Amino acid sequence: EGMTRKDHGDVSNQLYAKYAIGKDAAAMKAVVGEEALSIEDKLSLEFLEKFEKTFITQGAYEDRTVFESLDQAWSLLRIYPKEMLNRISPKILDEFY
Amino acid sequence: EGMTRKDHGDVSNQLYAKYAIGKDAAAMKAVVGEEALSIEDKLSLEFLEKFEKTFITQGAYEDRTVFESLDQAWSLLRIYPKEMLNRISPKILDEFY
Amino acid sequence: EGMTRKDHGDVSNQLYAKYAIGKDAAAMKAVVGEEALSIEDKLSLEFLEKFEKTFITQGAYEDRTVFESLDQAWSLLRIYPKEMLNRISPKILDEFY
Amino acid sequence: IVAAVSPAGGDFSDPVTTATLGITQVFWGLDKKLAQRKHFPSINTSVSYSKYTNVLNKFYDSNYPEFPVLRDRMKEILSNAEELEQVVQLVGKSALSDSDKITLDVATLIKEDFLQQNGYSTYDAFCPIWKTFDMMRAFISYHDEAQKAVANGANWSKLADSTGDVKHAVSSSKFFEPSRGEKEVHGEFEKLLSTMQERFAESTD
Amino acid sequence: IVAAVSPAGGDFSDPVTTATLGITQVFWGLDKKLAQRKHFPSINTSVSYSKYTNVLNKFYDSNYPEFPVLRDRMKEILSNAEELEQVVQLVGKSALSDSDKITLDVATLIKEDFLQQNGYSTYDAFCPIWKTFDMMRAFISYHDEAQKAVANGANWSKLADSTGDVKHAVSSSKFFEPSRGEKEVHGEFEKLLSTMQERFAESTD
Amino acid sequence: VFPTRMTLGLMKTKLKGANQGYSLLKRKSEALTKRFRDITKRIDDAKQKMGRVMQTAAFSLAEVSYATGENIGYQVQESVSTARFKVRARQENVSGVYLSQFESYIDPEINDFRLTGLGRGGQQVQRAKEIYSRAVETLVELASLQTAFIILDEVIKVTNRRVNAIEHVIIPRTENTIAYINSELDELDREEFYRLKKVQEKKQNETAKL
Amino acid sequence: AEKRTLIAVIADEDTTTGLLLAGIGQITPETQEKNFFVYQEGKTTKEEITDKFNHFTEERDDIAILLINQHIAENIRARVDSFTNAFPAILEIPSKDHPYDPEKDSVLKRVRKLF
Repeated sequence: EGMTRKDHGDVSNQLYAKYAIGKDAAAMKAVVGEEALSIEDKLSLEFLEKFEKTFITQGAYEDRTVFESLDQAWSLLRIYPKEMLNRISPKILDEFY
Repeated sequence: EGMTRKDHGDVSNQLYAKYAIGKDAAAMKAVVGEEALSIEDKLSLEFLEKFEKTFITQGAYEDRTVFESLDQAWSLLRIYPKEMLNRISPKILDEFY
Repeated sequence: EGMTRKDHGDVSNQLYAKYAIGKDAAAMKAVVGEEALSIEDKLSLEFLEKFEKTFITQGAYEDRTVFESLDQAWSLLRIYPKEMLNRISPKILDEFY
Repeated sequence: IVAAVSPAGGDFSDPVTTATLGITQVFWGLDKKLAQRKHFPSINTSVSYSKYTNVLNKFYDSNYPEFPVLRDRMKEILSNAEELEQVVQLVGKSALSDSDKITLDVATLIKEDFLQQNGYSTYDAFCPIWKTFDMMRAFISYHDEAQKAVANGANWSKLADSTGDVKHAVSSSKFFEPSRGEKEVHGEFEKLLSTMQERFAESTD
Repeated sequence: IVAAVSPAGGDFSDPVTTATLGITQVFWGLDKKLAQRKHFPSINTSVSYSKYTNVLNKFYDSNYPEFPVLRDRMKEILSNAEELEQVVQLVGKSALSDSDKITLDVATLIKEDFLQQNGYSTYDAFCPIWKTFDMMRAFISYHDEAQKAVANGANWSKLADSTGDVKHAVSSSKFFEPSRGEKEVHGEFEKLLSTMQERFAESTD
Repeated sequence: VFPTRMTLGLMKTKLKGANQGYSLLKRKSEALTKRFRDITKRIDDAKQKMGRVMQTAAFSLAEVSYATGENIGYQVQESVSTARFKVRARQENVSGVYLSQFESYIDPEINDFRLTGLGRGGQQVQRAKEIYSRAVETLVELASLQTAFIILDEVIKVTNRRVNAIEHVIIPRTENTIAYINSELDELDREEFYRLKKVQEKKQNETAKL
Repeated sequence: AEKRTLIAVIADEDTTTGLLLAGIGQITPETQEKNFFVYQEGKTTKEEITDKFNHFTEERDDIAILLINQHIAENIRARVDSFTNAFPAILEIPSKDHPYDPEKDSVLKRVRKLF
């Protein structure tokens, strides 16, 4: 507290769980198909493709801090509902959605 | 012929072949399931489970003789058919099943 | 030219890919089963068995010319359509196809 | 010269086994699965080969029956049964026909009765070439008649259960002494071939 | 400095390739399975690196080249084509989206036009930068037009039948020289830009 | 028979691909069984409701046929030469495999069969035919899911057997062969270094004199 | 695609008369053979039901779903249990004057084992 973000620990675990669920949904999406894919595999698959080109994507001459990375991860995590988000506190999740 | 039974070698070789045949039938029956299980694999797995749970089970101080183990091994090996048993003599098979 | 055929080296590129595809379809057919093979796996599996038992089948004292080996090798390649071979030119392939 | 070798660390990639097997022209394999069932020695068609059997097939076919055709038919049956055992073990028994079951059961019975050469007496270890040729010809004619009988419409369990003592009688011929018949030729194989030929017509209809 | 590495031990664990891989700045791949299939010179999209692309992108911005933008999408489609082919061959062909089939179809024509060389093309003496950069624009525009047409509502057979002569002309465009029409650009690249809108509009409608 | 130097690299990717395919086959088998349980329960409830509706329609048709006082099945079978109510085979598959669907269709030109006009039995035969077709449409629409249930039940055993056989037989061969090849390579490297140290020991004592 | 529009019926004269009156089956004029078989109570044998089920199961491709009663399916439980293909599908329904039984379903026996 005082040298880092408060929701950076829960945001990294939620982004890691959304990345693993996006990798499992992307791997199961090829076998299941496009017309038979689940909503969780498509929602996690869109968050994996959007998070792979947004969070990991950076500039060679641009400097991004952890506060801008947490705000950029909050925009990728904002597509999921509030009921499907349980790796953070309710005050930090309601304040930063 | 004075310290052990004369048919102990045929029952030991037939039980040794039936143990590996029951282990291979149990390993193939575990992967295959019950949709393509052979008829001999059920008797081989039943004789392997009854022989492994009857002949293999023994106390740390309970004494046991080879004559009672051969008589119980003949009754446990008697569940197989006569056409399957081909590793023993016909006089020993006709004398005891 | 003058001591061999022009398409002999071109047919070996498609024959090598068909031989590798026949081994991959043969290993995938035995490993995974007959419910996971594609349409090219059956023609590659038949072309691998026909090419493995037709081109390499010969005696120990009968001479085999290059024209007879190319004519007998060109007949084993005709198992699929003209839209599945890409290791040869269409001008030289259409003249000897 | 017959020299056996063994590994020094638990593998078969030693220089003594590779150097001894490379210079020699005859190879006698050893299977842990067939050796686990009390089979000394376990020799298969995939781990064994010999080029002198073709030259020995002329004198063996002149002074004895045609063992060279039964050797190639037994090696071709064991080569199909070896892939059929892994194919039936991997995918299952619901992906093969009834023709492969007679080849796998005949290869298992011929591999079990032919692999075991130790026995419990002096009759299960000394077998002549005529007894093995008649025993291999009886199982080859029984498998060939069972394949043609099953090809015309029949079940594998109905044919194997319909055989009964005909299959165990050929497997129980090794327990008898080798002095039966004339000098080495046992007459039970001629009646077993006629009983298999008579049972082949009943198995088809 | 162009020095080819050879095998001196394992496939990648050799000391010459391991010590030479650190000091080098550009690395190219090599398919071991595709090399034996008569598909040389082959490369691997997963095993590759280059440090002069950033400095070469500055002079390429002054030269107006579009080689790296199509090379990144071709490397992504070639990377996804191996995972789609391995997942399709391992899991089995029972269901799949049109994006993986269009990516494998574009990777087949891109691997046939770019992978096949040294005996599979008529013109291999000179390769201009405008022909190589403009050649990937037809495949990237066909894959992006097929993915945009399938994303906006369309069938796979309607788009594949809607392409028609454009797929055979784009695959057979490598045999033609770049000396037709202009001195650095062929007429097939200019006609493919006008025919791509009619094929994409006819495939979607 | 495998290579001793640099042989674990292909076995690691083959074991990872076999583990990924076994995990995907396990997930597809779990989803196939999860859909197969609800398909079995819905097939049982639809079989019970189709049996009750078929019992009511058979009771009404048996009451109309017994009340008619004549063989209505001979006249209906003789006058029946076309299929008025047909079905359309369509592929509606939301799953790892393909499923079979059926849609009921009625032809507009196909009118009622000429079996009426015998006095009181004609109206009861026409109403029993209309109620029999109205019950038969819901009976076929309720019984249409049996091909998809049999297809999923047929595919679930092959998926579970393939996932169990591949997952059971996949890991130990390359898992033992990689450690055996690595142990043979380490023993060969230690045997090379142990022979190199004795050669360097004479060069150290020979170079120490200079 | 669609390649079948007819439905086979193997039941009593009341259910077969109602199903034939509804228009599920008909008689093809190419061979003069009907697409359904009436089951007489005590008049027909099991060889005609097994021959009609074998001729309608594999000898015809225009049958979408094969209908069979629980009472008539009990005498053909060997051939009905041996057939597990979905083309055509076998749907065991309750017969007239008979209750629902779980032992007369061939799909329930295979679905019960390894469920």
